[PDB]
Formats: sequence, structure tokens, C-alpha cells
Amino acid sequence: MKLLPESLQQEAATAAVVASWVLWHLDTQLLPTIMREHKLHACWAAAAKRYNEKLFKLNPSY
Amino acid sequence: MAVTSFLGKAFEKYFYDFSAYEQFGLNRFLSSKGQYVALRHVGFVMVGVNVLLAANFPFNPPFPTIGMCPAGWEGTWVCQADKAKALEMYKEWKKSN
Amino acid sequence: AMTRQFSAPGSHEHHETPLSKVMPTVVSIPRKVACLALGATKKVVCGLASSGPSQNLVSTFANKVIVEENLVNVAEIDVPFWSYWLSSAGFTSKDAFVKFAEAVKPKVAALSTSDITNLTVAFKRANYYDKDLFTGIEANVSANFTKFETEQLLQIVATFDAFNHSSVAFLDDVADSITYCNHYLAPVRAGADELATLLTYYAKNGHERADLLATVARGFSEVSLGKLSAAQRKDTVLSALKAFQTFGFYPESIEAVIGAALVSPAEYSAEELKEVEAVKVAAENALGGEFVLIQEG
Amino acid sequence: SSVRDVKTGSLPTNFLTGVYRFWRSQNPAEKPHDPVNDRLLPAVVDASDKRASIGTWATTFFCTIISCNLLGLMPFNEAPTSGLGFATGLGVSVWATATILGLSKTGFKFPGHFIPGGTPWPMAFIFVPLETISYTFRAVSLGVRLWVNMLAGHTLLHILTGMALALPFSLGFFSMVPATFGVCCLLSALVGLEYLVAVLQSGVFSILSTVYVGEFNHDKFIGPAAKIVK
Amino acid sequence: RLLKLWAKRLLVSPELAIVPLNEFDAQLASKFEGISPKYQELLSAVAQGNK
Amino acid sequence: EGNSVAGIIKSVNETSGANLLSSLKTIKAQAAPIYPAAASSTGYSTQAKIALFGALSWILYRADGQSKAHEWIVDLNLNVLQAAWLISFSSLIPFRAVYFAFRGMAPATASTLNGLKTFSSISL
Repeated sequence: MKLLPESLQQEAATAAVVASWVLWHLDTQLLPTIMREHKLHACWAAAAKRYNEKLFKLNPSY
Repeated sequence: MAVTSFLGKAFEKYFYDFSAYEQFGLNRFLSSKGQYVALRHVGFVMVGVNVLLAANFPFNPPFPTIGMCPAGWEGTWVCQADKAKALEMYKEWKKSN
Repeated sequence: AMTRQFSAPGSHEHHETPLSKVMPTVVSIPRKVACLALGATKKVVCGLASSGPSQNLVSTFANKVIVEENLVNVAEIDVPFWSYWLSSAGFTSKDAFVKFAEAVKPKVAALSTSDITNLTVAFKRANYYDKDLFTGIEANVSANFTKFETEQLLQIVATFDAFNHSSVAFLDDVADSITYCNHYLAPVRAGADELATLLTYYAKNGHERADLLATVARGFSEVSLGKLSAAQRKDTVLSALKAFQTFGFYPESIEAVIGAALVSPAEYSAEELKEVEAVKVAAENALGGEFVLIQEG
Repeated sequence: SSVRDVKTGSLPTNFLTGVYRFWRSQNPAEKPHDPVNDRLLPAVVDASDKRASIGTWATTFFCTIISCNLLGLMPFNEAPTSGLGFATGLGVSVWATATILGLSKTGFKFPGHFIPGGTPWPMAFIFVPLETISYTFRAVSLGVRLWVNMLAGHTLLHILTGMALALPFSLGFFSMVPATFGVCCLLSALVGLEYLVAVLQSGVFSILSTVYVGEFNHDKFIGPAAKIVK
Repeated sequence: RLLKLWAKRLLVSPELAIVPLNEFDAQLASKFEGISPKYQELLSAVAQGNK
Repeated sequence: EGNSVAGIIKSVNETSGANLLSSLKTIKAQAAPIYPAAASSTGYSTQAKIALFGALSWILYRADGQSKAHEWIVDLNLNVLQAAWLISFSSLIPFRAVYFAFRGMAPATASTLNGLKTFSSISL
């Protein structure tokens, strides 16, 4: 059967290229989008208690 | 063009609306619908196997047959073990036929 | 054979290094490792060659590139671009910077935040002051303070501190941008030397902004102060403590500033240590506690 | 220059989000002794800088390997990880990456971590050399395990398919069905196992990376050198 | 002028009409978490709209 | 483009009390957020056509090599065995349940957006 390829360096360079592109794409395209959506909800959920209280102290509407 | 949009609408109805399990009423015989699809796949496999083999039956098998023959040949180039000799025997048979 | 016989005891002694002196005796007085660290340091000290005479050669290039208006109209293209790299190479000529200010003044209103920052940093290295140019710059910043970044504003403010120039509208717009229009953790990436410059600028102007002070104080830490030179660290501490004492604001993070001085008091004089402890007791009364030094172990 | 717009709540985004959170959870941050506040925040940021980006790295390897493995299960396609150099190169790159990381911060003390904790100090000598070989053996075994799975599964399917095809070829296509039916079920179940193996191998590889690199993802907390108590 | 005042509120936030003006004071409390939940959940749901 | 709230305030302040109630429905629509209408129907995008051509070309290139390969018949039968599982997954997988499963993975979509409350933003 086929055991050894025609070039080991060629196969390794291919894998490294693909992995490097995925890493760049993740940091440059995926993570910024994910964090924009994820952190929006998380900040509101974490601040809702202190945010509403601070606002309640500021408006003289009551 | 329209011809492509039409096929999209048609395939949707086939995927969701058209079910042979209901139109043939196989619920009378089969236990569960989840098991019916399993049998349909094994049938598809057996169908594909026979279809691919029928596409060109007169050929020497690359796989090692375990002492068995296809038809009333048993000694034709189709049944030769060594492919180097089989190629010569097939060429003679092919120029005749 | 003999190679393995020698290799085994060679590694044996190397295995003693990762121990809190578990064996009877391992730690040594000579401490040869000090030589290795100092050896590497000597090389970088030489690398820091200033090449001052070459600055004249760079001046020649500058004069034979942009200064001869016969080749290219200086006012037509991008003053912030060329001036940024020219000052980076050490070309600081007041006469050329005068041409630059007149060439850029009609365009300042259309410059981006990055261009404004680089242009301002260039004038800091040149130590050249143009009141009319800084007026247009501060108007741009005040109009778009939400778009500017703390890393940029810290460099800009440093220029406003080199030459005493301030505006009440500018002071508030900058404080609001750093306190609310930027990330509250940005000072950690800023560096204590830039933070002390900003503090001194507001302290000399008497502009009290407790919200700004609470934000800037987060940047001061053992990690950020440890990265500065011993001389720069001393000057940074002595200037930062004066600003805190001026406004009477004593955040909890001030203890890292004081600890940096008390861990190495040999660099400070008696009069410097006296005012340091004066702030220490003032902060101890404000925070309601007692100062104690922490030791590793 | 003009970036595209993205719909919030997109299915690919949500899937990738949970994947990152899952791998990031594999290496949780150590809880400091002191209460986390404005005084401790800069030290926590420093700890994050000292921490490696394993979560980013692990998800990168997971997605790139699972994609290559799934390609081997698509018709008219082969898995890139079936090539010896392709699969092994990833394992060596992981092992080399962890090695370089450890040698950077701790340097000469890196051979130190190799010592097993709680070992009697006189006995230790004979232990670390074997563990050193085991550490270097990870470079091979990590990549070979992935490669063998992609190779042996495809080769096994090849041999078994040849043996299965001999039945309808010898006993007629539509003459008799029960003998070929039973072998078709076994083959169908093997392909189903290959799909699971692809998910298992991509997970195992990423898990092992989080374990090995996590071994050196530890540093002493630069806590407050001075404190005002009470 | 009073009509114009309320029009601005109801155009942006029409769900205020579900709580009568005379009952508004009976909901207030010194802390935001102390507010009566009688209308809290209802306002949050109506705020999402007709769908 | 100015903010819609400022447009409402100006429009309401400038409108007469007599035509206030009748014009409220118009002001409400004038401040409604833009929802782009459906554009003209296009069969396929330019990039989509390239994707189909590339996928077909790759398939044909691989199929041609497999047919010319040794044990070529085995390769073609392996493709059938694999293709059967693709049909099985499309039939067995409860995509609606799976959609909620992935939606439940991310905290931003596993729960509703809990934030600003009405009582805190009342403008009286």
C-alpha cells in the first residue's frame, strides 16, 4: 500500500498553511463578530442590576 | 432561469410532502418509521452495488475472489488469477468479438 | 560506552536546579547565573549607540527630499505622513517645522484621528510650539473626542504638558473621552510614565475630575512600574504622588506607587522620602487603615 | 476594504461560540487568594498576558482537523490526514509549540517541571530520563494516532468491500439476496463508526493539546507587594 | 402642552398605557429591586411588540 | 441622518392640537425604522456560480483519478456507501431540535436579552 508520500515537506507545509489561515481567519473574522454579539448580551445581563439602579437615582421623574 | 426555480419548488414537496411510507401505508407492517428508513438505505446500497456491477459485467475482478465463479465461465479471461496473462487472453477474445 | 558513562553524571547535577534546596547543599554563593545575565546586558548597552554624527547625514537627505520646494510642493500632499517619519529619524529643524505648520493648517479640520496623533507626536519630538496650529488641533479633538483612543490622547496630552497650554473645554472633553469613551482597563496597557504625565497636566491646571482620577489610578501597578528605568521610575513616582496630594484623592492602587519607593529607598533622598511618607499617612487616614509591606514567601 | 454585514444569531456563529467557550473551559484560570478589585485588576491582566492562547489554538486545531476528517467521508474525496506527513506534521507542531512556550518563560527551569511531584529526592534520578523519552514520544504518538485512524479505517473498508463485492459477482446480481444483504449491513455500520471516529479523533487531539500545553500554563501570581490592611 | 408631552412618551414607549396614572405611585420603592413586580414582567413583554 | 426622536419632538411641537390625534399615525410611520423591500429576483449570484463550477470541477477531477486508479470499482462503490449516510442524516436528524440545541450553546441566544427596565427609563 501507499505508506510514504512523494514529499514529507510538501505535506507538512500544506497542513501548516491551512492551520495558519484558519487561525488568521478566526482572530480576524470570527472572534470579532462572536464577541460583538456575545459580549453585548453579557454586559447587559451583568450590569442590569447596577445600571437600572444608577439610572433610578438620576431621573427626577418620580 | 425559471427551469431551475421550478426544480427547487418540486424538490421541496418531495422532501416534505411526498412520503412513500404514508402513500403505501407501510405503518401496517413496519414497527417504527425510524426503522423503515434504515431498510430503505440498505436497499439503496444493494441497488447501487448491482447497478455498478451491471454497468459493465464482462470484466476481470481486481479483488481476490475466494474460489468462486460468476457464471458458466470458470475458465475465461474473466476468471484468470494473474492479470498479466488475463490481459493477453482478453485481447484475443476482444478482437474476435 | 564511555559517552553514556559521562552523560549520566553530567545530567545528574543539572537536576538539582528545580528545588527549594531539598538536598543537603545545592545553592551556591558565587551565583554564576549573574554573570550570564550581565553578559547579555552588556551587548544591548552597546547596541544603544546613538550615532549622533549620522543625524547630520539624515538632515542632508531631508533637505534634498522635501525641503527643496522646487521638486515637490510641500503644502500639496500629507504633512502628518512625512513629518512623522522624519522626526522619527531625528530630523528636528524648527525652520522646516514652520513650513509644515503653514502647509497643514488648512487641512487640520479634515485629518483622521490617527493622522492628528502622529502629527502631534512629531511636534513633541521637535519641541516646536505654534499657537495657531494647536488651536485648530484642539478644536478637532473637541469636535470628535468620541473617536479618539486613550493611547492616542496620552501622547497628545504629553505635548500639551511639555509646553503649558490648556483649555477648560479641552480638559473636560479629554477627561470624558478617557473615562467613558474608552475601555476602563486601557490604562493598564498605557504605561505608568504616560499616566504620570497626564496626572501632572491636570494637577497643574487644578481641574478636579474624580472620575478621571479613579480611572487613571487603575494603570499603576508593580507590573507597569517595574518595566521603567530606575531613574524614570523615581521621577514618575515623585510626580504622581504630588498630583494625588494636590487633589486629595487617595485610591487603593496608590499603595503600589508607594511600595515601589519603599522597596528601593536607596534611590531617594531624605527630603523625598519625607514627602512620600506624608502622603502615606494622608492616604492611611483617608482609606482608614495602616500601611504594611508584603514579602515574597 | 468594505466588510460584509452579518446577521446576529446566525447558526454558524452560535455553534462556533459554544465551541470556543467549551475549549476555553478546559483550562480554567486559577482563583487568586485576594479579593478581585481595582487593586488586583492589573495583576489579573498580567496573568492573562502570561497565559497562553490555548483556547484559540485548541479550537483552531479542532476545526481544521474535523474538516479534513469529514472530507475523507465525502464521496469522491480523501482525508488530508490520511497522508503521513500531513497528520504527523500537526502533532509535531503541537509538541514543538508547547516546548518553545515552556522554554521561553521558565528557560533553564523547564527541564525542572519534568520532575514528578512527591518523589523521594534520592530516588528521583532514575525517573526523569524515562519521562523525558515519554515527553518526546508525544510528538510521534499524537500524530501517528490520528494518521493510523484515517489510514486503517480507509484500508479496512477497501479490503472488506472487495470481499463483499465477490458475493454478488459470483452468486449473481439478482439471483440470491440474503448473503449480500448481511454484509451490506456490516459495511454500513462500519462507515457509521468512521463518522464517530472522525469526531472522536478531532476531539482527542484537541484535548491532548490542552492537557500538554496546560502543563506549562502556570506562573506565580504577581500579587500586591504592599497593602493597607483594615 | 400636556398632550404633546405624553404623545412623545407613547410614540416611543406605548406600553406605558397599560399602567394607569393613579396606580403609578403605588409601585415606587426606595430601591429599584423593591419595586412591586405586579407590572414588571408585563411591561417587559409588551415592550417586545405585537408579535 | 438625524435621530428620529429629535424629528418626533420637532414635529409634535410644531403640529397643531386640532390635528394632533390624526397626525400621530403619520409621525409614527415617519420615525419607523427602515425595512428594505425585496429586490428583483436573481437566479444565482456571480460568486455562487463560481462555487458550483469549482465544486463540480473538483468532483470530476477526483472521480477521473479514482476511475483510472487501481481497484477503481472499489472506489466507486465506497462513494455509494458514504452517500447513503448523507441521506440517513437528513432523514433522522431532528433539525428543529438541533437548531435549539445550538441556540442554547451561546449564552446570548440561550436566554432572552435581560437589560434596561421600563420604570428606570420613565421620562416624567
